Amino acid sequence: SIAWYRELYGTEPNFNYPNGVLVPNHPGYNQTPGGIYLPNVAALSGAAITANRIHYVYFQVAQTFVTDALVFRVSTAVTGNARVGLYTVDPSSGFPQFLVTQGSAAALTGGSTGDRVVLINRGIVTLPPTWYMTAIVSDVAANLAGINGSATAQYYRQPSIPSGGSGCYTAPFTYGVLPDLAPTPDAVSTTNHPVVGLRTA
Amino acid sequence: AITCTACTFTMTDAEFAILNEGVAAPTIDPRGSFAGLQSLSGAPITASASAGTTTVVVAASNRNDANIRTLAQRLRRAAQANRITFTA
Amino acid sequence: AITCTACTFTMTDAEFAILNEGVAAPTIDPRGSFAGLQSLSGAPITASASAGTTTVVVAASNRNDANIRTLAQRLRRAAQANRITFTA
Repeated sequence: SIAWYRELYGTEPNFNYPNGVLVPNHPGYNQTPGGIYLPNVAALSGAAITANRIHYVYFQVAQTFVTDALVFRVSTAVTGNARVGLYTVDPSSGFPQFLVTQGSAAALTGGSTGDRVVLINRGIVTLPPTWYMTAIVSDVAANLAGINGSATAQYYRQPSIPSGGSGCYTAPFTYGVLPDLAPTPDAVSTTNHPVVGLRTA
Repeated sequence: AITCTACTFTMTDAEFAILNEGVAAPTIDPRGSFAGLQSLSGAPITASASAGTTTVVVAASNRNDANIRTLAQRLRRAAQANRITFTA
Repeated sequence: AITCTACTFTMTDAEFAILNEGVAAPTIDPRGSFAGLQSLSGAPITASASAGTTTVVVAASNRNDANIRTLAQRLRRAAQANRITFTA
């Protein structure tokens, strides 16, 4: 019985022919400043990433999201520097194409265990609902939160079915400022799935 | 004997979907922009996709003057109508 | 982003000589069938010959629709005039 809908809302519900066509993929984003929204990850534990390689992780912004920083977790202190950024995604291939934004300065991967917050060079960015890809690069084998798992293996093209799950995309890129055109990923990490969260503005 | 060994065009999957009436790469829509060519042996046009890029070629035994000319003309008209840059 | 990545034609040395006013492959004759095309970044037509086979291609940045169409039309007309089979 749909009688409760009119009592709660005052209007009749709108059933469209494909059931679920209007349903967003996310319940909603709380735009209270200081909060962090994470991507779809299987396990938020520490693993050491390969240096001088860009790690690409999918992030589904299912509704308009106003962000002001990129937050990533360091599990164990490794002396080094890291750069983070956000890229668009080509729907035809799932590859990152254009750099939405990146941190104004490199973040330290050592000193303490916790969260590193990097202010984006555009200040405040309003992302319309689409798939984006967070890219993280480091000059050292930084130990970051997020490992491989079976819950995210559906988003990445696998060369073979893995037993312990798959991680993120990896591309060869000397550490530095992230380029406007994302280098094409050439391998799927079998153990690393770094998480870069968006801080609400 | 004069032989055409290659008549190949490269597109993005989005542009191909626009001109193939939304259908994927390996299928040629009869009401699309790649249908209506002179078939000599089989399907005159074959398309494939890789890494978001669509390759459209004329089949091995269908590469006569008419098919090449008509494919070029259709690509011209399609790019001009849809404001798609023809980089070549 | 529509681009032509390969527009190649294969002939014999004798047939190229017939269509190039009796000149060998390295040089396109200005009075031949491969001269008079639209030049966008240099010589639109380049010919090479390793064996008796000769390969005639459109240049890298000259592969627009018009060059392909006109090359196909000229090859057809020269093949019909000279009774050279266009086996493609």
